[PDB]
Amino acid sequence: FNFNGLTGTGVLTESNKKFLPFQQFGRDIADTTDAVRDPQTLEILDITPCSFGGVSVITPGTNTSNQVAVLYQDVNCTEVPVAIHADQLTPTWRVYSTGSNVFQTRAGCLIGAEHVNNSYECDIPIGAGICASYQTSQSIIAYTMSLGAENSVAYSNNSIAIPTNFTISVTTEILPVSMTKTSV
Amino acid sequence: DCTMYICGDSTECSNLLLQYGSFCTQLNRALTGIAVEQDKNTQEVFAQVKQIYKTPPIKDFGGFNFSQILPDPSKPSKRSFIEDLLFNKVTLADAGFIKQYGDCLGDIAARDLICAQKFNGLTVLPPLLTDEMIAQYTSALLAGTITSGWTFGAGAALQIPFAMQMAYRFNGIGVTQNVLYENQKLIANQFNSAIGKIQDSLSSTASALGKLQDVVNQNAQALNTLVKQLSSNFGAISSVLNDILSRLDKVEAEVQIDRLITGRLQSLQTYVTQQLIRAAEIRASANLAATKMSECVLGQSKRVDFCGKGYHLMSFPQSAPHGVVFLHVTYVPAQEKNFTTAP
Amino acid sequence: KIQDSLSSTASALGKLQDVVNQNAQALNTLVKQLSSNFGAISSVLNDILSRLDKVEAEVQIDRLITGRLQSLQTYVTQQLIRAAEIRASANLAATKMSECVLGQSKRVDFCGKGYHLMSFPQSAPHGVVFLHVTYVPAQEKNFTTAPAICHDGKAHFPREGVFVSNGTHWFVTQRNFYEPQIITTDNTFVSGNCDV
Amino acid sequence: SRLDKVEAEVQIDRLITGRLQSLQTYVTQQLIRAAEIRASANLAATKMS
Amino acid sequence: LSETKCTLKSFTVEKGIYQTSNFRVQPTESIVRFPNITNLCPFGEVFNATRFASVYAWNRKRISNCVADYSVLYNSASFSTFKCYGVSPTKLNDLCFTNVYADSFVIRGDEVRQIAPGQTGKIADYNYKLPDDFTGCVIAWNSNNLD
Ligand SMILES: *[C@@H]1O[C@H](CO)[C@@H](O[C@@H]2O[C@H](CO)[C@@H](O)[C@H](O)[C@H]2NC(C)=O)[C@H](O)[C@H]1NC(C)=O
Ligand SMILES: *[C@@H]1O[C@H](CO)[C@@H](O[C@@H]2O[C@H](CO)[C@@H](O)[C@H](O)[C@H]2NC(C)=O)[C@H](O)[C@H]1NC(C)=O
Ligand SMILES: *[C@@H]1O[C@H](CO)[C@@H](O[C@@H]2O[C@H](CO)[C@@H](O)[C@H](O)[C@H]2NC(C)=O)[C@H](O)[C@H]1NC(C)=O
Ligand SMILES: *[C@@H]1O[C@H](CO)[C@@H](O[C@@H]2O[C@H](CO)[C@@H](O)[C@H](O)[C@H]2NC(C)=O)[C@H](O)[C@H]1NC(C)=O
Ligand SMILES: *[C@@H]1O[C@H](CO)[C@@H](O[C@@H]2O[C@H](CO)[C@@H](O)[C@H](O)[C@H]2NC(C)=O)[C@H](O)[C@H]1NC(C)=O
Ligand SMILES: *[C@@H]1O[C@H](CO)[C@@H](O[C@@H]2O[C@H](CO)[C@@H](O)[C@H](O)[C@H]2NC(C)=O)[C@H](O)[C@H]1NC(C)=O
Ligand SMILES: CCCCCCCC/C=C\CCCCCCCC(=O)O
Ligand SMILES: *[C@@H]1O[C@H](CO)[C@@H](O)[C@H](O)[C@H]1NC(C)=O
Ligand SMILES: *[C@@H]1O[C@H](CO)[C@@H](O)[C@H](O)[C@H]1NC(C)=O
Ligand SMILES: *[C@@H]1O[C@H](CO)[C@@H](O)[C@H](O)[C@H]1NC(C)=O
Ligand SMILES: *[C@@H]1O[C@H](CO)[C@@H](O)[C@H](O)[C@H]1NC(C)=O
Repeated sequence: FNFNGLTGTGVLTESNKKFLPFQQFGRDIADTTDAVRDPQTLEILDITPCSFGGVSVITPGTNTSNQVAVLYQDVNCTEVPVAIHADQLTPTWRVYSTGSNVFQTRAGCLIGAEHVNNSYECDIPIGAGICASYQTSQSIIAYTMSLGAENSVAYSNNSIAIPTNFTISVTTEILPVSMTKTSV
Repeated sequence: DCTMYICGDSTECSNLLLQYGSFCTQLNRALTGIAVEQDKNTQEVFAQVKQIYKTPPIKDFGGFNFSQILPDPSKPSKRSFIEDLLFNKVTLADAGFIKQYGDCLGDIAARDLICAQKFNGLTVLPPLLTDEMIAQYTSALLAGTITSGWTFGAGAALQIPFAMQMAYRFNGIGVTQNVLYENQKLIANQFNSAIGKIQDSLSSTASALGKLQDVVNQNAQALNTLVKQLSSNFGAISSVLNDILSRLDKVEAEVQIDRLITGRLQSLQTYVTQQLIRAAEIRASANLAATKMSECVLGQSKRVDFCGKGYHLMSFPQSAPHGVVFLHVTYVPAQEKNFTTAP
Repeated sequence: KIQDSLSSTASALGKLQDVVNQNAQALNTLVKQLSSNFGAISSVLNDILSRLDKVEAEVQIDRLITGRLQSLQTYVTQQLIRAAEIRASANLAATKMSECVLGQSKRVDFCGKGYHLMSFPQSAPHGVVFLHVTYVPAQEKNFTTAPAICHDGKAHFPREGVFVSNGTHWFVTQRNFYEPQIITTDNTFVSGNCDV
Repeated sequence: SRLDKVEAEVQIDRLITGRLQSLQTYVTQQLIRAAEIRASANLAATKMS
Repeated sequence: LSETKCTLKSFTVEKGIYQTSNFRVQPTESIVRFPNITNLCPFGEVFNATRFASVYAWNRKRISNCVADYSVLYNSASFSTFKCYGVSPTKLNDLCFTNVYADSFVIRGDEVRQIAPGQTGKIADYNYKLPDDFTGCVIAWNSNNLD
């Protein structure tokens, strides 16, 4: 855009701000212009950046596969095509913007991963309790991570459990002690 | 997002930053390290036991009342009464971690601080374990320590009546178990009143959870300072890239843009450095919480003043926002009487 | 089994390899950042000194000096933070050696999951490996139990162990291993009457 | 004394950037030393108890 | 996937989740919104005048509500000096100027260098001084056949 000489790039939306008659631009705490008054029609417009929203790509090893799942944090799924301006985008990024493997997590909308009802250990942590993995015809699945085996203790006020055997276990603990000494 | 923070949709700035691209790959590498480290901290503190023990159906602990500290099903979350007082005390910057574009759309963007952060590429990622999962872990630790004593930490959980476990622990501090069996009723009533006093003190004072609130405030302030430093000129004719690119040609423009690039890159470098130092202090605190979880929830500690002032009997973990609260039950000697002695 | 697991899996020593990789990558990033222009006409000092005279040259060279000095400053800062994390890990490995290799630790989970019996140090590249030998109870069995025992209107508590019954007869056993013994005035001590 | 305010601000901004970077380096190294002193004070506290 | 490879800077990616650098959107469009002005600026009255003022009592003229299409000067005017401060000459076609003032006068040719920020001399000292933080343009041309 170019508004009265102020050039830039962004998405233009209608604004609620009211400028005093001697004012033409409005600025943020970061001092960037976020509101403008249209010269031909004196209507306030808001200027919003176009890139927005965090994007993560979930991949198994490229050695294993070239499937990917894309996580759009801070967009619900209904608004994925609007938030990333899916129409400007290439056809591939469009199949990803809509597809059919659209799953709504609390971390954001996850597209390209199949949601399963099972629970496993975490393989690729996605967030908000969701993990992803490459599982079997192979595909990327997204699931709620398992905290562990559900268990119960047979407690009563006069029952005790005494071990009658034992194991001698030997476990390894690795600790770094030093790092490389460098000089410049 | 470096390009978005430093350049904010300007192709000319992006082409200029391609000179300083290694620094942004480095910054994002450091931030990703900090993030996976936060998740590992929560793992190391709460996921010690991988069996999820369920609370016993009938509560018969010998007059000890754990209703306040044990999960209640009526609430949708499996959280204790105390855990809820704790989650109500610490006020976070924003809840949900999903602020939609349609929500930041409009003049709400300028008004809201989180929208201003998101429009400049500063994102807050959600933690891997939700608060419900952390509450399930803490409930598993309570049900294991209540029903099995310390045995569930060493191997398979072996049930034992709670009064017998308290007699064990009384042995652990040098008091013969007959003392507890003869004062079972008093001890239980003293415990219960102590828990009630904990609950009352939490429900009254608002600044009890000072450390967790301080962590939250410091992170929010760091992000807000990072956003404010976009108004700095750094020696350029303006602090807005669009003004410079509107007024000057590309040869007269690149001197100013390179000044803005150096200054904004130094702002991000200072932010990441102070986050690495804060993450090292949080990691030291999470290693301490993992040691108090292993050594004083999953056992009885003989270390003096490690778990409470007095002779440590047992501890109970409660999950707090971004933290953990230990309820250390100790035995404090009282009503001293003078006597004459001999070797 | 330790030896077999080590000889099979290649990614067992993840932490030491991560330290090595981070140091190597820090040095390689430091080398790559010599290709940055930092706002100069070139990233090669010889090009600038070939094309420009010393007055037109010093503006560019001072730009390269500021940028390369900031690259070294960032490297040293991140090395100080990594050395503080390695020093915390080396202080932990010191305590673990004294507490576990040179003694038996009663701290729960400080040295392996279970009750600690012994530990054995092995030297690894840039690190240390502890082989912790612990005692893990197995094959538990249910019993009926009781806090004390009435004999003559007096309470008898076990000296060490628990009163257990196999259904009909009462014994006293140690807590971590089933070894029933006949209840005796040696196994027990008396304290007060029964009602309490 | 030598330069007018337009010719002066290029030099002063160079001095400002350098002296600000000197203070930033000082504060960073103080934060790292204070983290090492704080680890030593936490050890002395445990040793006292 | 390619965006990830680009951010990572390698052709191979390990298993995991990766943040991406937003290479997806390209603007591919342009908007121009200027005020609705029709009058040409008074280039005739300012640059093509019978009489200029003396430098000691120089003339100030307010310029408003006009389009600065200076290519109308290409046919008639030739300027020995045209130096702009705080703005690039190639950008003048694309801006709207808030408070345009035209200071005009006649001086010796040897003193045209003295009309600039931070100069000294008989003109810059006693007749007409420009501020140090001057934003605008200085235009000069020999008028020996007129003056
Ligand atoms: C995606 O959009 C739906 C539609 O609104 C959200 O659903 C609602 O959540 C609110 C509370 O957050 C409830 O009061 C509504 O009843 C819900 N509506 C429906 C249809 O479920 C949904 O929450 C959004 N996604 C996420 C992750 O929040
Ligand atoms: C206690 O457990 C050990 C193993 O931990 C048992 O030893 C094994 O016993 C089985 C059959 O009883 C043999 O087939 C194995 O070869 C034995 N292993 C070893 C290493 O000797 C032991 O018998 C158990 N004791 C009791 C009382 O049940
Ligand atoms: C544990 O303490 C709670 C109080 O914190 C007891 O709960 C009260 O019980 C009475 C009668 O049983 C009710 O009228 C109250 O409404 C309860 N208050 C709450 C907050 O629940 C509870 O009964 C105690 N545990 C046992 C086993 O008695
Ligand atoms: C133990 O004995 C000492 C000395 O006999 C007591 O200390 C004194 O008690 C008097 C009151 O009778 C106080 O005025 C003094 O200040 C106490 N200290 C000294 C050093 O004289 C002490 O109170 C006795 N403790 C108990 C529990 O009986
Ligand atoms: C100890 O006794 C309890 C209860 O008598 C046992 O728990 C039950 O055993 C049955 C099988 O006989 C299972 O189906 C249940 O799930 C167990 N738990 C409960 C709460 O009923 C327990 O197995 C016994 N342990 C040993 C080692 O004998
Ligand atoms: C509990 O243990 C006692 C003692 O070992 C058992 O008592 C005896 O039974 C054995 C046969 O199994 C006889 O040889 C002994 O003479 C008995 N002695 C006494 C004092 O009764 C008892 O049978 C065991 N009960 C159970 C249910 O295992
Ligand atoms: C005889 C030489 C004495 C010089 C002493 C050194 C001081 C230098 C400073 C000023 C002197 C230079 C002359 C100034 C000419 C400017 C006249 C003008 O602008 O229209
Ligand atoms: C990794 O790649 C090699 C060849 O480059 C292949 O033989 C191997 O199966 C791959 N492994 C995985 C886990 O993708
Ligand atoms: C999981 O269970 C829900 C019901 O709780 C059901 O609607 C859904 O189809 C199930 N998903 C799969 C993949 O079976
Ligand atoms: C030109 O601008 C005026 C406002 O000054 C407006 O009223 C008029 O409609 C515009 N004419 C157009 C857009 O054709
Ligand atoms: C400038 O003035 C002269 C003298 O009248 C005239 O001949 C010429 O056409 C004028 N040019 C312009 C562009 O006004």
